[PDB]
Amino acid sequence: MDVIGERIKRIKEEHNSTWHYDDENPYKTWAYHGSYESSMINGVVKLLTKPWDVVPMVTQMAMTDTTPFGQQRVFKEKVDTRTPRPLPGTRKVMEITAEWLWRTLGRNKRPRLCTREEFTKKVRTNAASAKAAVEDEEFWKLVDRERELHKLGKCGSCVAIWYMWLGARYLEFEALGFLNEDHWFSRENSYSGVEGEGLHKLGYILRDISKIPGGAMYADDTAGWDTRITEDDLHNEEKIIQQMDPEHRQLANAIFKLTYQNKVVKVQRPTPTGTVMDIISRKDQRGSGQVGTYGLNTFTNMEAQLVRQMEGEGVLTKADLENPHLLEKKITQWLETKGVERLKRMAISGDDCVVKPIDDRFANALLALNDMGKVRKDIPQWQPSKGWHDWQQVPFCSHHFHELIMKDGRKLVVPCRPQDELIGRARISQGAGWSLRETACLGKAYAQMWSLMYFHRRDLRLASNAICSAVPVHWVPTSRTTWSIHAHHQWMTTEDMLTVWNRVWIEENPWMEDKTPVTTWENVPYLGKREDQWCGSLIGLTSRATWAQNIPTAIQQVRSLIGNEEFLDYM
Ligand SMILES: [Zn+2]
Ligand SMILES: [Zn+2]
Repeated sequence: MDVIGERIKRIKEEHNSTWHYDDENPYKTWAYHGSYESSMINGVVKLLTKPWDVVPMVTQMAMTDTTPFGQQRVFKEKVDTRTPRPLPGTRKVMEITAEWLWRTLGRNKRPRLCTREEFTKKVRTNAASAKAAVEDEEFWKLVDRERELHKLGKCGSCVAIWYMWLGARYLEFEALGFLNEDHWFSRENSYSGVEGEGLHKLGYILRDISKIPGGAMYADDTAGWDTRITEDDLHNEEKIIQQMDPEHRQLANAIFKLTYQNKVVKVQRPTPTGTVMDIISRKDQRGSGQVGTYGLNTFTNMEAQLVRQMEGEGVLTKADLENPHLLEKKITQWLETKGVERLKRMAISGDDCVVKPIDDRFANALLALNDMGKVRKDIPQWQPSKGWHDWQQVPFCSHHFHELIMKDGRKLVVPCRPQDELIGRARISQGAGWSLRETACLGKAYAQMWSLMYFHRRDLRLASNAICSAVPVHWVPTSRTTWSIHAHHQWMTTEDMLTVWNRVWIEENPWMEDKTPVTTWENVPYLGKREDQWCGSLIGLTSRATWAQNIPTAIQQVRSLIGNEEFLDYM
């Protein structure tokens, strides 16, 4: 590759004091040119969740393997592998579907550049430490310089000096940020997308899909989705440039060509001498850390599922996939007549998908899915997918969903996951060197999230009150509970939680017809005991009963360690 030398010659330039090329490199498809050369437990939450001191899943999450072994062997194992090129017929159909999809996605919207001001706003609020750069003119000078490089068809630093990484990310956000900021994959615009809907809506969306007449609901994982993105996928995602103004088109074509279709990655290797870092390149796959990775994964997944549905419906044959002169017409006619309707049968979030086809031939439509490189996880290539007849069974975005019948007769659809995962996560604190205060506040953060998202789990509501009772009323929850793009962080507030519960689940809930306020937590429903239990609850156990009865004691213990602040009783 010619158009790659600049970044190869730059890291060579600074790191010449240790530079060489190793003959013992574990890179068999990642082309190689050279190489050079801590997270505690939340004490508050733990104290109030004693019965979970034992639980294996809880213990497992309280273990972090990040530095010495856990990313040198993990982020390297099944990544340096190839994907066979899709057949020519497959390639044609994909190309038509991508053309049609971009056109559809852009029917009401025009692509535009995002701005320094927009990027500043987002960095300040924490979204999707780096502040120093953002209030620094020099940073924007470096940004401007690399932009002039991109404009000329060249790339310098898109791989303190932390300014280059962020710089790269901004330019990316500048050329492709519109996909998120202008909501291209919101349900209203994308039909299959759920971007910006929020976790508290995902269940309602699944239930609406369940009402569409058809076969079962399918939700196959892809084994390492990002590793499965082909050169062909990348070229189809690029078709979005056609809709851009000349000035935007340049900057975008730069991003795709230089950082998507021709990447330069830095990664460490355990060379038995010292801590070394390798520099490698590849024409395909996806790098997670990129702004707009989500947009393009949602896009390619949407396309992929449309192709599977097409095969399911008999539009695509093995013969069609092999045909280097496959005719466009039947795909075009399928897309133009049935395209949108088939998108309405789907919920897609990056590599997460749920699909409800018109019948169950879909279960066996595997030719194209396999040939496209999107091989399902933990299943023989050619075994039909398991479908679910109950939408409540369907996994999506680490959750499943339940319908609840409130005492007043109304219904809620609520997010849920095995309780140990919830408690295990709350019991962890990201990073060492925290005071009790910052620790108490992260707990409250989790506690209030549980009262808005998982209030229907008996144990988590009790733990929730316990935490809120032990932490001063006026202390503001800080630091996030999750990085999920589906989280709207309504729990990050000193506003009383039943007021917020009412805003989220009654007032602003478009699926709630009757707007009558809930005046007490006693009218906020639980999962049935039975379901609560199958989802991990400890209700019924005596250790849980003891903890419940003896919770006031531990609350007081936490209280006297915090000091003579203002407390409220939530039990
Ligand atoms: Zn660059
Ligand atoms: Zn559940």
